[PDB]
Amino acid sequence: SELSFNYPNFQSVEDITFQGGASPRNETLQLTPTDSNGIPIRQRAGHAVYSQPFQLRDTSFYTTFTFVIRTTSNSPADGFAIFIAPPDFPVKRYGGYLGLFEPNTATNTSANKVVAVEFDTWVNTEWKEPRYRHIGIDVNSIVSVRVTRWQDKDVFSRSIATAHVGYDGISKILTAFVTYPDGGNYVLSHVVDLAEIFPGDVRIGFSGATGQYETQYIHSWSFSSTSTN
Ligand SMILES: *[C@H]1O[C@H](CO)[C@H](O)[C@H](O)[C@H]1NC(C)=O
Ligand SMILES: [Ca+2]
Ligand SMILES: [Ca+2]
Repeated sequence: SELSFNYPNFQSVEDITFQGGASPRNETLQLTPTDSNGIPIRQRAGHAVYSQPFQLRDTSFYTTFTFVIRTTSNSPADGFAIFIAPPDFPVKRYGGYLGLFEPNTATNTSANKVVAVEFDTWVNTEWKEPRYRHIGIDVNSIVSVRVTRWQDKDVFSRSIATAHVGYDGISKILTAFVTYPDGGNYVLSHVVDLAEIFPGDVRIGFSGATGQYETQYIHSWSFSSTSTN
């Protein structure tokens, strides 16, 4: 179906739903909570999602957002993701589950219905993932179906980075481009039929988790979807 929205900043959150530890702060979406001294709270997850459901049958979309990873040490955890799931998808487990999965089914593709582009700051040993920080496409599992190295210079840049995520409903391809000002660029694509996974309504949004020593912020976000008939 057709949907568009545009948040150049978040001084309005009229159509954003906050769950778990996410909240609106300083004109941004703050995905995990900080204490009254500004210190990242361990072992929390949060979601900030566009509140209106849409459908993926016969649909393409384009979305872009800007984000900042704020770290307070060289060992930040866990990262965040932009995700699509059903409208009643709740905040799930903190830590390396990124607010998207739970321990007993996190690698079981038959037990999950969620697609995401993840920005993963902590190399987990509890499941298979690369030995470096990485950006990944996830389809119904915390073990990414496509993954690439995310350079530490960019992770720790303090820069406002830009993501572009697009879904071609004809070819059934999900693509992320991530760019850093005077830094790295990243390209990831995967063939996946999102209408087959999600035959009814979905919501799109963000999920962040700690971990430790990290806070994730979304500074702007826009979206457009269009029919492919
Ligand atoms: C355990 O804690 C580290 C931080 O010390 C990371 O958050 C990691 O993701 C955690 N492991 C799991 C399985 O969540
Ligand atoms: Ca990962
Ligand atoms: Ca991880």
